[PDB]
Amino acid sequence: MGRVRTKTVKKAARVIIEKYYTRLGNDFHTNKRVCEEIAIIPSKKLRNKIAGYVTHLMKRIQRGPVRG
Amino acid sequence: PLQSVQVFGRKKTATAVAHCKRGNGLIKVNGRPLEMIEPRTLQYKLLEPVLLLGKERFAGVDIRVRVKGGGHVAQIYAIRQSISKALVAYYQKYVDEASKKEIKDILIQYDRTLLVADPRRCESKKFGGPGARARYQKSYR
Amino acid sequence: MAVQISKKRKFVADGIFKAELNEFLTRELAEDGYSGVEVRVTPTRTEIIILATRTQNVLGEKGRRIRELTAVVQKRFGFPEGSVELYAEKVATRGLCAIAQAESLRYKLLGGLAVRRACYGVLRFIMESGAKGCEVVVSGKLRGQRAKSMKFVDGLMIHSGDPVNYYVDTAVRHVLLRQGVLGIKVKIMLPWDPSGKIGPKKPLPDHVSIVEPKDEILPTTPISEQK
Amino acid sequence: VTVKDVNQQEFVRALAAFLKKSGKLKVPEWVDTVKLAKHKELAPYDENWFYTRAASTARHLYLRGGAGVGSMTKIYGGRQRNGVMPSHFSRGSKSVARRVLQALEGLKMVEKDQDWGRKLTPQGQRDLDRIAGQVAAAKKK
Amino acid sequence: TPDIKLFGKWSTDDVQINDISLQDYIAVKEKYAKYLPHSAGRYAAKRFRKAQCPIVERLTNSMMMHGRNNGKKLMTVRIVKHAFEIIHLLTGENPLQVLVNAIINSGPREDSTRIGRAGTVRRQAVDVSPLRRVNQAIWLLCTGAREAAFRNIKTIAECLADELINAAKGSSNSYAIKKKDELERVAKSNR
Amino acid sequence: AIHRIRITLTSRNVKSLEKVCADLIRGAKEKNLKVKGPVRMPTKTLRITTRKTPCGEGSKTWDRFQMRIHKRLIDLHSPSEIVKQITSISIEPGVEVEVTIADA
RNA sequence: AACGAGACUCUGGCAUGCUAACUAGUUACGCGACCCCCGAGCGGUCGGCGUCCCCCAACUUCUUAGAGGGACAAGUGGCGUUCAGCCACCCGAGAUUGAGCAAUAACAGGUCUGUGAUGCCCUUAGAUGUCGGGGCUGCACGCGCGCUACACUGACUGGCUCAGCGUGUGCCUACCCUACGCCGGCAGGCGCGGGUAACCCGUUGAACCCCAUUCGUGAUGGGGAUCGGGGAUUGCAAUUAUU
Repeated sequence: MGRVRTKTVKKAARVIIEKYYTRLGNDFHTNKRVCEEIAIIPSKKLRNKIAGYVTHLMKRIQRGPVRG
Repeated sequence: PLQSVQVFGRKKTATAVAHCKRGNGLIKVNGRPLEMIEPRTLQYKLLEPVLLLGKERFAGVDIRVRVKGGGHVAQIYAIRQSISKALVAYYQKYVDEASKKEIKDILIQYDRTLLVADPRRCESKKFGGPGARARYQKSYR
Repeated sequence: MAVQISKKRKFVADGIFKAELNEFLTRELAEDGYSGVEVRVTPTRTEIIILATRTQNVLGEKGRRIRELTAVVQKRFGFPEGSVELYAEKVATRGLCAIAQAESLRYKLLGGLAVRRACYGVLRFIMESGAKGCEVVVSGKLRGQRAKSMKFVDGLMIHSGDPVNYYVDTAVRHVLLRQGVLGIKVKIMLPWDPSGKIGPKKPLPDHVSIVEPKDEILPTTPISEQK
Repeated sequence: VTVKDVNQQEFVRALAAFLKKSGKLKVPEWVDTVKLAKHKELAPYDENWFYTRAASTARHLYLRGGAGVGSMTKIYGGRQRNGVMPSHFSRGSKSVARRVLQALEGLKMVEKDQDWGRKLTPQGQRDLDRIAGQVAAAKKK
Repeated sequence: TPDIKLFGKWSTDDVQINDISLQDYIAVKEKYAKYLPHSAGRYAAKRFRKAQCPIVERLTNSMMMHGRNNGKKLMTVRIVKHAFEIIHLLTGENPLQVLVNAIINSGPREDSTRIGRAGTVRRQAVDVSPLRRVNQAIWLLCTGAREAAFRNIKTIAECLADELINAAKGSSNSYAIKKKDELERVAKSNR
Repeated sequence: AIHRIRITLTSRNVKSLEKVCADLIRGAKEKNLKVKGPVRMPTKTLRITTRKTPCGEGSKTWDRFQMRIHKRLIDLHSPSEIVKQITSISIEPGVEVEVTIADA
């Protein structure tokens, strides 16, 4: 188990949601392909992570305001 | 018109390519009867799908299988895994969904790697042991 | 003139020629600011591109030295006569050339000069020339007959993972004195990430960054515009 | 029938008896002093071992592409217990197999064909499949 | 029968578990009856995963022990086919009901353990899981047949079928029902 | 005449290999020489398993090194002139080529 | 803010998707040849068994190796400040298949017998630099790493039947891997041929295992230490026994 997300993910995840808020869905696959086009993530496994956290944030942003 | 669909199964690098070609009965392996494949104590095992599903599913095909790889044991699981999937593929292609969906429920009930495959193969040894985990004895005096 | 050796053995013998030469040259061109080679066999001809910073001292007056070097190789490895052809090359940007930077520090030291001020002088050059960071070590004796170590470091460095093969170069050179031996080591970090040569790859090494462009505008209102 | 269909433990035990009736096989004198392989520690119990081994010789030639005196030995070789030293594989005798194959060739059930190996004569192939059905006639396959 | 495998000849119907405690870790017939005891090699990667696989297979696994017999699971199945055969001729039953009694009669009811006080041995009585009982009972009786055939003219098959009789009907001529009662006799004392 | 001429490539770098193969398959198919594709052969392992410690002392350690060679070959059948003309040129990296008169 | 952790590299696990193959296969016939009626029939044909024949056949599932995709705690139910996360389940390859790389500072750790790396000291013609012979194997004893065993879940003798990582002469200076034929109980000898190697050895026709005899609880036929005699191979030479 383990697999607690690092800061490199959480730093860019916030940034990518702020400046491309409109492009986001709430599906994994759509939010992946957007991150692939609006930026380059130099790995493939890293890309699959940053999408999933961008998805997980976008769930909460449709409720009350996030403090990050 | 000629009908022929092929499948394979694997377990621990033992491939068994079992083609289902139109015909009637007479399943073989290597041009020999399945009745005499040689440990002949596991004879009930490779027979298991044919016996359990009935022999009236095996009345529109001639199946022959070629094998290679593995030991005496792992080959038996390979030929079983292929013939199970071979039968399915014949129905998937020339007959409707509800025929083979039924057959899928039966096999996967007593799943034993008939329609799936183990991902387990040997791990690579590292120094300081005769095995991958086991180590040489350590002495302090 | 045949036959020819196994394909497995073909690469080993090439490696032996690539390596032997690279230590042959380093014992003659040390003072001329040696920095490596790059061999190339070409149709019915050998090219040996003898990279050094100052081609002046390599050439000599009337090309004497280059003529000595070609005649050596023509006898030593038993090359067919007249096939060998040397060429020289000057490198631009000399502070990313760790091998030459280390061997220059050597002659500065062996010339008779203090260690601290010498280490600082080489440091700011390799930093100025471009580099994320850089490092120097001097391990051996000084101020008595027990050894010590002296690290001089500035900027960024990496030590782990596969980026070590790309984004740093490292050199080792022994220098003698009247009391024992002193070890020099120089480790320098390559800076390119935007583009070009392309030499080292574009992603960042240790923390692999997300390269992020930005655009964001709308002024849209409904209208029909015929074309 | 083809020889594939039947059991092979049964095959040899009727084929060995067949030959000895018909006056076939001129045997070597040495047959009662012969260890039979380098990795054995004893002579065979059997007193008609020559007849038994010629059966197994002719069968393998039916299956595979045929090969010489070297290959027959490699098929028969087994494990060698070297005592206190760890066991290893080794090959058995040669000069026995060299008498076997030449004795068969005297009857023209084999013959030196092209591509580096003896191959079994059509007369030989006739006689195998002839007694192959005799096995099924006997017990009941 | 045409929709549920026997054992190659032995019914898994008319087989009961006669405790309410030890069922759901003894099962053999819900759909878990198969022609042979073997697996693809999934048996454990979770704690609950151990339970599911048959009792007859578990018996075959714990039969091959002590160096020279490890990795010879096919040789092991030879001994089990003779066992049921000998049990059926010898007494005349559904020979699985023999085995189920033999397992249930050999599992302990209370057990002891260690506890550290004053740097000296003290013991404490504690209870035991149903899963523990099954694991223990399979261990104990297999040790009997292994022990007996270590210098006897009798084969291990003969020894093992004898050991399931004396367990299935308690009589204290088995290695199991002896060793069961030893533990409980301790558990009474220190409690 | 038109002879089955085989252009064998051999390398240790998968980028350097493959793009130089592509160049020769374009330039061939461009001129309709009826070129036959790459036949990628099994990549072979040179292994060297030796001590990591000179003058053995301390915990016993080793080091696996490996070199991976690569072979692949494109079969052409066309006049030997235009092949030997175009082949030897347009190669940037250190990658070997061996031309054969006939094989089939 | 930086180094280490992670990220990274390699490897395993998922492709009837993509790319393409007589130094890789399969299928399909064309087949003609062999074989047995073995099954319907008659032996032909239809079906079955492999091999030769295979192509200007068809294909790339199997084999090979390249480009790509796929797994993210993604979805659901619990739990947590409802944050960071944790537990169960669906799909399925579950968020851990195994390795490589690895910080600061330190050790009077090992290595002058790897180094034409190196300080100082010593020795240098009656040499610490070359040939011949002997020794590092010498045993009343102590310890460590292992190998083979104490049997019937076995040994013995026949019979059946399955694999993978590699490696190989043309190199160092004289040397490789072996098929096939012949001779010998065996070790081995001898005559020919192939292999720069997905091409020849090798469709690596391996062991445990599997099937049938024999032995019978006996330091036994379990165990194979010790030891006598004889035959071969390597080498310039085999004694303190090379194998």
